[PDB]
Amino acid sequence: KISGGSVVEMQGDEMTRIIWELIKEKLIFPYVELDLHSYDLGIENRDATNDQVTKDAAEAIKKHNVGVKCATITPDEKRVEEFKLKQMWKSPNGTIRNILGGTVFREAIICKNIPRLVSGWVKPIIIGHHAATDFVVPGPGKVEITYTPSDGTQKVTYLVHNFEEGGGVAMGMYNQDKSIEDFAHSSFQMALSKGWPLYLSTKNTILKKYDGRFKDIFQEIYDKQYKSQFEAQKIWYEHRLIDDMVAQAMKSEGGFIWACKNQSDSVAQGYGSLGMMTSVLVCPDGKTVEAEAAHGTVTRHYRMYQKGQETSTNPIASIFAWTRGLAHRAKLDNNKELAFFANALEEVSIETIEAGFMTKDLAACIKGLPNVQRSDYLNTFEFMDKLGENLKIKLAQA
Amino acid sequence: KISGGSVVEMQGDEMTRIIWELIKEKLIFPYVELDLHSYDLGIENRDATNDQVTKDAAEAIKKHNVGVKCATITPDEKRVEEFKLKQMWKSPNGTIRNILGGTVFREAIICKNIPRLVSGWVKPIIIGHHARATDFVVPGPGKVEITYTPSDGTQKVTYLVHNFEEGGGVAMGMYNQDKSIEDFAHSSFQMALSKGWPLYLSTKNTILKKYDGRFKDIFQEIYDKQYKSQFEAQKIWYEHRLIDDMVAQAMKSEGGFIWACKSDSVAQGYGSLGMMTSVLVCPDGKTVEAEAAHGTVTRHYRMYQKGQETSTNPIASIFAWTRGLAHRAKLDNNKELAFFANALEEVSIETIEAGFMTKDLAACIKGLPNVQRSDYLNTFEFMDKLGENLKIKLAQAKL
Ligand SMILES: NC(=O)C1=CN([C@@H]2O[C@H](COP(=O)(O)OP(=O)(O)OC[C@H]3O[C@@H](n4cnc5c(N)ncnc54)[C@H](OP(=O)(O)O)[C@@H]3O)[C@@H](O)[C@H]2O)C=CC1
Ligand SMILES: NC(=O)C1=CN([C@@H]2O[C@H](COP(=O)(O)OP(=O)(O)OC[C@H]3O[C@@H](n4cnc5c(N)ncnc54)[C@H](OP(=O)(O)O)[C@@H]3O)[C@@H](O)[C@H]2O)C=CC1
Ligand SMILES: CC(C)[C@H]1COC(=O)N1c1ccnc(N[C@@H](C)c2ccccc2)n1
Ligand SMILES: CC(C)[C@H]1COC(=O)N1c1ccnc(N[C@@H](C)c2ccccc2)n1
Repeated sequence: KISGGSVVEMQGDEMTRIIWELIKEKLIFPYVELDLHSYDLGIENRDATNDQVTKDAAEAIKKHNVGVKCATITPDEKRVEEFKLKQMWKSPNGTIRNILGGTVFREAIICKNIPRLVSGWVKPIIIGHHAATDFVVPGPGKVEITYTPSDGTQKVTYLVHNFEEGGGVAMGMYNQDKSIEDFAHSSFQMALSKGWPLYLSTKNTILKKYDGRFKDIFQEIYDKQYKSQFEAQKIWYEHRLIDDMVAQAMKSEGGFIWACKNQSDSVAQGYGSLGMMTSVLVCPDGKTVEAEAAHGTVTRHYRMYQKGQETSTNPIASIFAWTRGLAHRAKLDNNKELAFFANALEEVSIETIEAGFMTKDLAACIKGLPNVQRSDYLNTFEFMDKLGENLKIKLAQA
Repeated sequence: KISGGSVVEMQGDEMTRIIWELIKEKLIFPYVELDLHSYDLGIENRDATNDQVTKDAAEAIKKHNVGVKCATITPDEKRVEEFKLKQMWKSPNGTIRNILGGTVFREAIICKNIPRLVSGWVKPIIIGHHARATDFVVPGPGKVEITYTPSDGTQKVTYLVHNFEEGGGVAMGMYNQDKSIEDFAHSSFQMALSKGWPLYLSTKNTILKKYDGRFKDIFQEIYDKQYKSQFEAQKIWYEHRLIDDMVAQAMKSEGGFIWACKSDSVAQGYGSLGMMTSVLVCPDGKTVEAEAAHGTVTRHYRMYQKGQETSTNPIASIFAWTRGLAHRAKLDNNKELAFFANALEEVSIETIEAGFMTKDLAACIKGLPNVQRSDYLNTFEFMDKLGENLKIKLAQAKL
C-alpha cells in the first residue's frame, strides 16, 4: 500500500459518521497506510471528556499540519436533552479555528452533466470570507466611539449618531492588523496552491478607512512577498469593489479565488448541492490545513436511516475532504504516490457522476425533484460501492 | 379617456428620459388623462435651480401621495466637468427618501420564456431593504470605546470595543433608530397586505442579539398589535428567519413573498436590470414613489447620440407608471384606472412572451454574446409593438 504519513482525523456524528467510516473502509484504507492520529468528536465522547477531545484534536492538527474532519453536532437546547449533555458544548469547529487561526475557503465540485446555478460557471469558484459590542440606546443622546492611544497624548472622539427623537441600537466593531494580514497570507497561499488568480472584494467606497485597510494590507503583502511567485505561475491579484465583483463574477466562467470582506453554503443548501461543496481552513503559514465537507451531519437523512428507510446521502464532499487533506500531506512530503492517489480519487468521483451514477440530490439537480423516480439514482451504499469499484479499476490501469 | 387623478411626475436624464417620453406619448396619454404635477429633475434644471426642483417634487409627493420618477444622474467629478455645473449636488433619490421616509422594495418582472436564475421562481420575490457607519484607522496600541451619553444629563454608559495591545487596525460604529425600524416594519406589513403575500424578516440576531434582536422585537410587537388580524384575513402571515435559513428557504420557494432584509448587482450580472422595478413605500400606507431600479443607462445614451441603433429595455420604466397608477387607483377606488394599470403590465409581459423583446431579453435566452439583430427589436421598434398590443387589449376589454 501507499505509505501516507501523518494525518489527523476527527470522527463525527449521525449520517456523516456512517459515510466517513465507509470512506475509510472502501476508499482509503485498502490503498493507503496512515500514521493516523484519530480523535473521536462524536457528541457523546465530547460530553464524556468534557470537550477535551476537541481541544486535543486541534493541538494535533497544529503539530501535524493535516486535518480531515467529519461533521459534528453543535449542541443546542434540544441536543442537550436528546443526549442529556452536561452542558451546551461549543461548536467543535469554532474551537478548532480559534486554536489554528486561518480562513475557510469553500469550493463547489462541478460535473459536466449537472446544472449550475449560474450556467456559465464551468470551472469552480473558491470563496473565502474573513471571519462586536452592540447595545440598546434607551432614548435620545449621543453615541460616540473614541480612540485613546496608549501614551495618552491624544483622544479622538467620533460621533456615531445623535439620537434626537427616541432610542434604538448601536454597535462598535474592530479588526486587528494581524487578523487582516493572516487573511491576506491565507488568501495568497490558497491562490498559489491552486494556481488560480485572486480577487479581494470590499466596500471601500463606503467604509473608506475600515475596508481600505484590507485593500492596503493585501496590496502591501502581495508586493513584498508574493508578486514574484504569482508571476512565476502567471496568476495575478486584484481588488474589486463588491458591487463590481458580483456582476463580474456572474459573467465569469469561474476558476478564480475570491476573498470576500463584508453564507455560500447557504446558497448551496437552497440549490440542493451541499453534498458537492467542500471546505478547507487555510492557516496563514501555508503549512497547516483542515479539510471537511461544507455540510452538517445530515440529521434528517440519519433519522430516515434509523427508521429503516433508504438513504441517498451524497458522500462526495466528505470524500473530497480526504483527497484534499491527503493531497496536501503529499505536497508537504513530496509523496508522489500519495498525490497520484488523491487526484485519482477525485477524478473517479467526477467520472462516476458524469457516467450517470449519482445520488438523489444530483438527480434532482438534473431533472427537478418532483420528476425524480427511484431508478434515476443510487442509494448511499450502492453509490459508495460503485465508487469503490471504479476506484479499483482506475488505480489498477496505471 | 380614463380619469387618472393626481400624480407627481419627475423627468430625468439620458436614455431613460427618452424612454420616459415615449411611454407617456404612446402608452399613457392616449388612454388616460392626469392631474399631472411635473417636476424636471434633469441635471440642467436641477443645477439651474440649485437642486430646489428636487425638494419641491418630494413635497408634491408628500402632498399628493403618488410619485413616478425617471432615473437621474447623480453627480461625480466627471459629471461636473460634463455640464460645467455649479456643484456636485446630492443624489435626488436620497433627498426624496429623507423627505418622505420609507422602505425601498424591489421586484423583478417575470416572463415565461425568459429564464430565471432560480428556475423554480415562477412568482416574483419582493425584497425590502432597510436604508451610515463611522469608521477610522487605529494607528497603534490603545483603547477603542463606544459610549452613550443621555441628553437629559444623566450618567454616560461606556462599552469596551477593544484594547489594541500590539499594533493597530480599524474600528467603526453603527446605529439604527427605533423609528426607522418601526417605519421599516410598517412599510413591510403594508406591502405584504397590498399584495396578499406572506412576509419574512431576516436578521442575524444569534450574533448581534441586542442590535438585530431589536429588529425582530419591533416587527413582532407591531405585527401583533396592528396587523395579525388583517394578515389572517388574507390567509397570509409574518415570520422571522435567521438569514442562513432564509436564503435556503427562498431558493427552495416558488416566490411570491415579501422579504424584509436587514440584489441590484445580481440583476446586473444576470443581465436583467431592465426587468427590475422599485417602489418607495412610506409607513403611512398612502405614499409611494415608483421608479425603475436601474439608472439612466449612460452607455446606451452615448450610442444614441452617435447615430447608433439602441435596444434599451423600457419595461421597468413602464412599471414605474403602472405601479404608481395602480396605487393611485387604490387610493381613489378608481376601477377603470386599476384596469388600465393591470392591462399595461399584462401587455408588456405578453409581448415579450410572444417573442418581441429588446436585446437584453434575447440575451437571457441565447446567452450574452450570442444575440443577433434578428433576435430582438430596437428601443423604438419595441415601444411601437407595445403600443399596438395595448390598443388591441383595451378594445377587447369592453365586453
Ligand atoms: N461542519 C460541521 O460540523 C457542521 C455541522 N452541522 C450540524 O449538522 C446537524 C444538522 O444540520 P442541518 O441544519 O440539518 O444541516 P445539514 O447540512 O446537516 O443538512 C441540511 C440539508 O442539506 C441537504 N444535505 C446536506 N448534506 C447533504 C448530503 N451530503 N447529501 C445530500 N443532501 C445533503 C439535505 O437536504 P434535504 O433534507 O432537502 O435532503 C439536508 O437535510 C446540526 O446538528 C448541526 O449542528 C451543521 C453545519 C456544519
Ligand atoms: N434611481 C436612479 O435614478 C439611478 C440613477 N443612476 C444614474 O445613472 C447613470 C448611469 O449609471 P450606470 O452605472 O450606467 O447604471 P445603469 O443602471 O444606468 O446601467 C448599467 C448597465 O446595466 C444595463 N442596463 C441598465 N438598464 C438597462 C435597460 N433599461 N436596458 C438594457 N440594459 C440596461 C446596461 O448594461 P450594458 O452596458 O451591458 O448594456 C447598462 O450599461 C449614473 O449617472 C447614475 O448616477 C444609477 C442608479 C440609479
Ligand atoms: C451556487 C453554488 C452553491 C454552486 C451550485 O451551483 C453553482 O453554479 N455553484 C458553483 C459553481 C462554481 N463554483 C462554485 N463555488 C462556490 C464556493 C460558490 C458558492 C456561492 C457563490 C459562488 C461560488 N459554486
Ligand atoms: C436574480 C434576480 C435579479 C432576477 C433575475 O433572475 C431571476 O430569477 N430574478 C428574480 C426572480 C424572482 N424575483 C426576483 N426578485 C428580485 C427583486 C430579487 C433579486 C435578487 C435576489 C432575490 C430577488 N428576481
